[PDB]
Amino acid sequence: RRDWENPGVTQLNRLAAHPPFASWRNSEEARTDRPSQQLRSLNGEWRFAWFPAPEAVPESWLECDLPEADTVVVPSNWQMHGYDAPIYTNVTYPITVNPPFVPTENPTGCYSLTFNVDESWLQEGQTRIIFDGVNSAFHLWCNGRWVGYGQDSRLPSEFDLSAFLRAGENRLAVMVLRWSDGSYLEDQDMWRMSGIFRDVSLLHKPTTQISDFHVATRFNDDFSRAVLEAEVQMCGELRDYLRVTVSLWQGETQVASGTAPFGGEIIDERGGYADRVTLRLNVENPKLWSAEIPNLYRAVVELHTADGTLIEAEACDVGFREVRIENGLLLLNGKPLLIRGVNRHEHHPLHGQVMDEQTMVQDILLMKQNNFNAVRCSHYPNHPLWYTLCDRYGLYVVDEANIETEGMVPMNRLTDDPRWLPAMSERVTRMVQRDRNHPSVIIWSLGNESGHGANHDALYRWIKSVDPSRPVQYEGGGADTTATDIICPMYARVDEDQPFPAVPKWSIKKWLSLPGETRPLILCEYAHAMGNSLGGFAKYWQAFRQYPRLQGGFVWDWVDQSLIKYDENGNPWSAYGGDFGDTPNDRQFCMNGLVFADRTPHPALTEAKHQQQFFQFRLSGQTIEVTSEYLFRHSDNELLHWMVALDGKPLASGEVPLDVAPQGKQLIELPELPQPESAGQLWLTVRVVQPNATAWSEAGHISAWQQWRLAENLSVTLPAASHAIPHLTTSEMDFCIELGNKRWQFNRQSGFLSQMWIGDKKQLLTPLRDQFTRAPLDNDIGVSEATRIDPNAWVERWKAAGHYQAEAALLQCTADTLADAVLITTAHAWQHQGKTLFISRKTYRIDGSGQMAITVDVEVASDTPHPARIGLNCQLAQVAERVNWLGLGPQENYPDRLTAACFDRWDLPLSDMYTPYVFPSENGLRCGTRELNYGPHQWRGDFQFNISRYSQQQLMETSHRHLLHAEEGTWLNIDGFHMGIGGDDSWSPSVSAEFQLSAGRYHYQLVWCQK
Amino acid sequence: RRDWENPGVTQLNRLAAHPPFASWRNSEEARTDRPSQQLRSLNGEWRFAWFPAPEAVPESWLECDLPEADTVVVPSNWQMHGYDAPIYTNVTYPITVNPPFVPTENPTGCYSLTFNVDESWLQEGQTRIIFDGVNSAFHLWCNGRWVGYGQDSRLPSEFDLSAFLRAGENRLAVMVLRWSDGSYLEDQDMWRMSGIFRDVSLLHKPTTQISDFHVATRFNDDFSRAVLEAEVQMCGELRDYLRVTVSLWQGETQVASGTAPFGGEIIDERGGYADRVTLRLNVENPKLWSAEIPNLYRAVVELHTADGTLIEAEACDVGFREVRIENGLLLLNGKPLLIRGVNRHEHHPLHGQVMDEQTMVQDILLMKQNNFNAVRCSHYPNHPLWYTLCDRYGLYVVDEANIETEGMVPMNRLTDDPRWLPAMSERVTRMVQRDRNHPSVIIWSLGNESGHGANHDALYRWIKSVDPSRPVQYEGGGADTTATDIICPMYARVDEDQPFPAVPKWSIKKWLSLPGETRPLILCEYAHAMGNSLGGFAKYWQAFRQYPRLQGGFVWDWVDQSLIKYDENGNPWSAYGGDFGDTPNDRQFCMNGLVFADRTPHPALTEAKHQQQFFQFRLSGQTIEVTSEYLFRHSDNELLHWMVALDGKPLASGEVPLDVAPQGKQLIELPELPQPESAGQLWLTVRVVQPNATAWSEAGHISAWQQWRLAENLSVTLPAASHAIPHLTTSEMDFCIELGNKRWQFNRQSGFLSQMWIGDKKQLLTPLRDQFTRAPLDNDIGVSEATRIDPNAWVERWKAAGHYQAEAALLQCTADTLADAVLITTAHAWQHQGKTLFISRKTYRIDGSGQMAITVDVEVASDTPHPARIGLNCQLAQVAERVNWLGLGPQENYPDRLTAACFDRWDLPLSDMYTPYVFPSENGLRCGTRELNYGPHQWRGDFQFNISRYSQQQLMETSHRHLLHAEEGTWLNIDGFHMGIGGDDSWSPSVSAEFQLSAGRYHYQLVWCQK
Ligand SMILES: [Mg+2]
Ligand SMILES: [Mg+2]
Ligand SMILES: [Mg+2]
Ligand SMILES: [Mg+2]
Ligand code: NA
Ligand code: NA
Ligand code: NA
Ligand code: NA
Ligand code: NA
Ligand code: NA
Ligand code: NA
Ligand code: NA
Repeated sequence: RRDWENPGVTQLNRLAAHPPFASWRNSEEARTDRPSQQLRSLNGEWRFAWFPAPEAVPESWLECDLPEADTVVVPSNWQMHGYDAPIYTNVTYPITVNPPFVPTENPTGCYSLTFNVDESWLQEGQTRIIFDGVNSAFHLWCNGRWVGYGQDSRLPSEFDLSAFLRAGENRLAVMVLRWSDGSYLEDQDMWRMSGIFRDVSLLHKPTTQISDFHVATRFNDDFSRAVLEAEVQMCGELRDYLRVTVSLWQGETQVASGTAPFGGEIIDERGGYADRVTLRLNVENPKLWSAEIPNLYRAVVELHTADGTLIEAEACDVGFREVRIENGLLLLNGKPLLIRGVNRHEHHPLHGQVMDEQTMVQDILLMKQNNFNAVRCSHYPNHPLWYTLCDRYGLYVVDEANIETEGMVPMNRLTDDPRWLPAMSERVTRMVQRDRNHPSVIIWSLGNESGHGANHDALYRWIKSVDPSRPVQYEGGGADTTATDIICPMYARVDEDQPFPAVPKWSIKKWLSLPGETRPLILCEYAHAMGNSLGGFAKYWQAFRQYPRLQGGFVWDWVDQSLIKYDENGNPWSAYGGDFGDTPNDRQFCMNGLVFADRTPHPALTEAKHQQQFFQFRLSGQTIEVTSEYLFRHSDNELLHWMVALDGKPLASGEVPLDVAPQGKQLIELPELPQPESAGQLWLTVRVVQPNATAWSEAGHISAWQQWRLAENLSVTLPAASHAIPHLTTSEMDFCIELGNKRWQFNRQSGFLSQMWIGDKKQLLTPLRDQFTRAPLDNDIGVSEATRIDPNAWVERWKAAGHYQAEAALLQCTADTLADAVLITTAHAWQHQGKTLFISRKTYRIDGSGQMAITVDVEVASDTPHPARIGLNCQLAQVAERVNWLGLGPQENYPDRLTAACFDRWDLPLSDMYTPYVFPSENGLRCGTRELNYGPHQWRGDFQFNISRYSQQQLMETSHRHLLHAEEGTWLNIDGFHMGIGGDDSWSPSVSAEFQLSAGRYHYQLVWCQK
Repeated sequence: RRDWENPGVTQLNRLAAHPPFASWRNSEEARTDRPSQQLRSLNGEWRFAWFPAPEAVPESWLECDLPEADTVVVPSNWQMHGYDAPIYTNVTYPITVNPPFVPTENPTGCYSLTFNVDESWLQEGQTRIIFDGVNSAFHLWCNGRWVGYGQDSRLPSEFDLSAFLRAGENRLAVMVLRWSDGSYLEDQDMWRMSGIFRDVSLLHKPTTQISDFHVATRFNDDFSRAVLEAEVQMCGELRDYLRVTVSLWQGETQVASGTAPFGGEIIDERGGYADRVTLRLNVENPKLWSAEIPNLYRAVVELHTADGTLIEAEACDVGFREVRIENGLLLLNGKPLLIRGVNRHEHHPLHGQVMDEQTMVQDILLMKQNNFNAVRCSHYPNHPLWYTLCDRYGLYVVDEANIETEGMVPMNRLTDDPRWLPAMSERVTRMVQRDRNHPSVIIWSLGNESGHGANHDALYRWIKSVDPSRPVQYEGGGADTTATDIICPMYARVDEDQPFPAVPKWSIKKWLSLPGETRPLILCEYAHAMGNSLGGFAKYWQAFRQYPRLQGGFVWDWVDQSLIKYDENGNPWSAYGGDFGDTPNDRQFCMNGLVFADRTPHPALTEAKHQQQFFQFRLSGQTIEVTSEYLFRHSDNELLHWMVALDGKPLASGEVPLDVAPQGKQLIELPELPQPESAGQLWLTVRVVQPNATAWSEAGHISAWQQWRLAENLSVTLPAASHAIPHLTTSEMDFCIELGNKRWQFNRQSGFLSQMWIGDKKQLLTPLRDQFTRAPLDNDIGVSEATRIDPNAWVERWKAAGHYQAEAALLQCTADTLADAVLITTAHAWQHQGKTLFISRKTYRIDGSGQMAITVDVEVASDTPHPARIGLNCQLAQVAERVNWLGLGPQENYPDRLTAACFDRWDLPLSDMYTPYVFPSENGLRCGTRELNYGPHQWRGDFQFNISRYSQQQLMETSHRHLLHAEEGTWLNIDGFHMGIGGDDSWSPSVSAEFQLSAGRYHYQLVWCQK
């Protein structure tokens, strides 16, 4: 038969899809959502055996346990047990593209389970087994008898076992095929794994039972009244005495209830559905559901007899909310949304694709804490609990069909093919059928990167037709096809067009206004967060706020898909593509998240938090204007704290409770701000604090902040008559400067400050030298590969230009004595294959105070690519415990990614100054720094810096953070200017022009001194 | 695996659908559409054995012939060979409704063929088998090896036998299931048969080949320039040297040609289709296709190498025409269509569902000859040649998916069920893929009577997406759902609404203007031509012509679905529902056509012919205004013949050439018309004659006619005075009147004219009495049945009122004497259970001239159902050869069905005065009769009459025409008034009110005399 190589066969004997069931035989348990005795989990310990192909499976296995099998926990991915390697491939299918066939060599997992079944279950009713997720296809046998077959790794597959079970001990046999015709529709950019990775359970239902139920909530013009309409379908024998009661609960209070016998209205010439009924309940002043306030009711549906005897009850949470597109805007409860979203794959660094509640809750909490209000299920239906959580914690969800065929050529090879219409349609219809009652689901998605074919148009219409309550979106074929209600591109930039043929990515601002275009625009994917990224994130938010039809996006993406590996010592490390022997592979491309696989944040997450704030502020005078971006709630859990500080020193602060209506404003007058005695810049900072803990945050959570510079007083104060004069000692090879117990030495042939002593202690491990490059970020690299260079990537342009191989040539090195000081002058040219790339001119002034003033004037040839940076660097001899600076922080920040950072006095352990991206690179920079303190040293000026135990050299040479090792001393990189990091996408140059070091001539100055 | 009881499996190993291929290896042949050596017929003699269930078939059969098998012709329907009975059921499924299962006793036809295959076929390329039509499902084996499976009885199932054949003799084995899950989608109203009922063929294709091609023709604003676009797809090895050449020919002249290598434009991010290519050819001044003038070009598609070697050629007929709906109208080449359509099932009285080219041609010619320009493929895709003929002869076609699930409850039960989307999808997509290059197809239909389900919306969209060139219609769920571009009701009436719940049938005039409605309206079915029907046909035509958005309709239907049976003496007779022992069944409902199963016309065909005329005329004075309803051609094969006749006495005629541009007028002045010889009504008749023969008509064909009354000179002439005086003889029992050779005998107890003599010859077999009833037509009976009376049917109403059992009561009978005559006066009451239904009052005046003048005044109780007729009747003793009359004719005509008839003197064999409707009823009436002659008799007046060898009693007691027996003498029915026959539908009263005998009081006068 070979069912797994035939798209016309997606399953056999599989029962129809439906909303979550539990078959309660008690209404109150249904109501309270408590555990049902009729729903049993079969998770736990199973028997497993791996085969290289299904043909290698012994027939004996059907009847009894193979001795060689092992005992593993289910759910699980077999790759996570070490049976075979998971594979990380992004676009390229992991198998030869020759649809619908698969390799003969097809890893087959043989699972089995011995278990008991009570006769009461068998004596009456129906017993079905449910597989929440099986990757990628499987055959099912029960007690040596074949039951059925199923495809679609992301939706449950259920089979009736009533006639196969016996009272007592029973044996289940499951054969899971790693590859199948289903794989052709599962080309998502993630680890390719396999097995029974989601829940397995048994459900007992009565013969006469509820087989499906739909809940709808329609509203009046101002949402002050609603009608809850509940359509109920049954299976089993119909009887006049049967009844259906649907009741609606607001907590313990019974809001409404209606009852009726089966038998719907006349549908057509042949009549109506005798086996369905629709109950309609009026609700006055419903408490509306939103991500701001996730008000929910409980709908209980009871199938019972006229005498009042319950047969069974099913139920669901209900959120009263209306989703609609009108006049080009996506409205929720009549208000236009602003999606602060994120795409989130189901990934566990240890369990692979197996999802648990803990994990899910932790994700949600972090999301909420970080001002995210929506998530897109990239790119398949999620584990069922996920929707229950979003419902309850409150997140807007885009539910997406498990359809991705990006590896086809062209992209819509399958989707435009009618022979693939059925398989595809099952991926769409079964999703809708299972998830349609969830209020957190506000938009349906037809899948991802599958081109645009006629199958998508058909499915788009099917959906609109069965569930008019939610818009339908799809990005394939150019982001604005006839199969999408929303213009939902991936990586379209804010102002910059990327006119690819056939599927150009217009600037989002321009897209909205193309001739005849009227739909809302919400990026299904944007701001690719791979490595040190999210450069230019603010640019998106400023546009979203400015343009009404620009309604947000889903950042790509939530968490890094790194897996855990263990070294010889049994120490764990983060592995990516290729690390399991998987090949071909896509290396680090599986790590694009805002958090690390273990949920620790990347620094970009804080930039996201800030841009996504729900309160905007404006300062005028002593007047702060706060404006609420909430659409439904009042700021009833917020207070504004403010503080004024002069150069980090706090002068005043206070607090005012916030009282702002959704969309409203509040003016706050600050109190008389006494002057201040000392030159310096006064800075005002405000933060919004939630005095109370919520279901997703603790008392004291800071939900937003802002800063402004206030008065500044320039120091006009002339220093003081230096106690002594520095002495210059000139030799053939060095200019030596002595002052107190301090010495500086300048090598006359190199032209660099080669050594500095404090007492008889050398302070440097390497001379202080100009530096123009950085260990390349993911964004600098893009797709470039040693074996296949992308000459357009930044990294490649810099290498070729000789930037990383350039050699300093001394053009001049003089020393002069001034009245109270010693002055050294240097000039150096950096050349490559006869071309002058850069010229650096410096002055060093050492005065009687022992401060060393460095002035740097740099020239950059116009025709060379813009450099990654323009600074100096050195390896200090010293290693100190803390880093203290007065600048932007506390976390890592870059030119195009520094809005969330605040100007203050920060102090941290040196380790917090290094960001452990899995794929090492330039990291840990802090910009806008006026003062830096490390050990006895102090540097002052206006610069950006990074300090760590790793040289740029080591970083650029190391592929996994676990292989890095602390060098001797501390590497200090101090930049007059640094290039932005970009992140619009990570496969093409994405650093905005205003962030490129293209001025041609650069000036910076710094004072090094001892503290 | 029981594939036939799973809608999830509709085929196994079947090849993709595609336009007709022939794989010519010679271009000139492809060009002239000559036979191809690569396309061979397997039709002819096969081996066949019948089994009661698939489980009864022996395995031996796979390997060798069953000795018991018979040798039969293929294609055929096995029921047609007497192996089992064909079943005639209309809506109710012939099997228990329990999807997707079917009965265990499932008639199985085991067919086989041993045939030869030449090595040349096998040395290279691909050899596939093609089954054009297998009802309902089948498994296929070749040389004992299983090949695949197929469903959908109306489309070709193709399999690659390449790996299964050997040079020389080969053996196929086909197991055909009568019932399958596919049967659930095949509930059309027609006989339920089975077998390999369409051609079987074998096609050889090279390995590198043309796998599909779509032809599109697009035009400039005025249709003076077109672009022919041909998208070509290949399978097999791509090489740079491959090319596609597409050439377009008009007859023997090459219009254009173009070549390119494969490689289509970039479609998306992954690129384009390397295996496709689109050639675009400019056509200046194309000759446009239409049903008025079916100009065709030939497109030839060559696959070959750049060095010029041909690999293979395919081709098709191309008709340049655009179909579009705009501003509410369906336009063809920019002009609004007026559809003169008919529904046509594939039926042969002998061959059952096997269609041959002779039969098809015959159908087409008759249709064309009767002013039809369009056909609907009710309700499934037709035999391929049908389209080719429609292309070439010129008829607009509606191609419809083989989806009808009427017997479900409610009707959309399967169509709204996503589990059935797949099965449905293949029925729609495979049709389009096969029929999309035929110009004759102007509209696609999603099927028939399957309610309205979400599957419909999806498919509707799919088609819109894949072939934008033609509108999509579908009547289900109410005729105006979102799954149709055209309001296409079935049996909606002209002025009368039928406001059924959920799916009302509004008057079509009212339908167009419902709030918000703007679509065009074309009835998918109207004017149910069952038996003596088509009453009110002209009312649709008047509406069609007056209202622009009323674009016509498809009459139901073309031919009766009667089957031939043989009597004990081998004499053939027309059978219908229940005649094969089939039960349950729908009796005569399978006979609704304009023509008998043998193609002989029923009388209503002429009605349709006249109403559907392409020329409209008006008369003013001596001036005839001819208007053309052609949209495209000038009247270039037309001349007008006119004639003026006085009381059928010709006075003058002439002929004028017609020269009318489409939609234009022509004014023709008739010549001075001399004054006429005497009293009477002059009548003008004009006729459009085509002097030259056409592909579909003979020289001399009359395509249109019309009449007008001209001057009438009333007779003021007082006749010469009887040179005699009738003698009366009063007896207790009788009043006798004598005059020469004649004698009249009037029964004094009955009050009726009981006998008449001429010489010694008695004139009557039964007395002359009033008649108020008719042998009920199909429309009078509707769905009423003995076992399930339908009290609203006119027949029931009459029966229930006692109309058929009413007995005459003599109220009065007197003989009076005048100077010149004898006057007999009578009066009778017809009653039923004390109710006086009708009162008849008359006078008979016999005078010196031998004429018997009869005067009748009838009263009808206001509260009794309106009687079928009001007249007299008698069985004449004579049986004469001819029937001559001055009235409407010559064909049978009724009040609501007489517009096509013409007033003139007619003379037919008495046998032509009987209409052999298979289900016997009142028939043969001729209206507006002023004089009737038969045998020695003459009757004059103004009436309607019928004359035959069958009494009404007999017609009304006989079920099949073949059982009628001529009675002694000749039955005469002379009516003053007669009820219309109706026909809007045949299951509810459909006689319009102006055609009901509701006046309460009626008067009529007849003169009887000797010819
Ligand atoms: Mg399959
Ligand atoms: Mg992808
Ligand atoms: Mg099937
Ligand atoms: Mg029907
Ligand atoms: Na916006
Ligand atoms: Na990725
Ligand atoms: Na507050
Ligand atoms: Na690195
Ligand atoms: Na019209
Ligand atoms: Na019928
Ligand atoms: Na003419
Ligand atoms: Na009859």
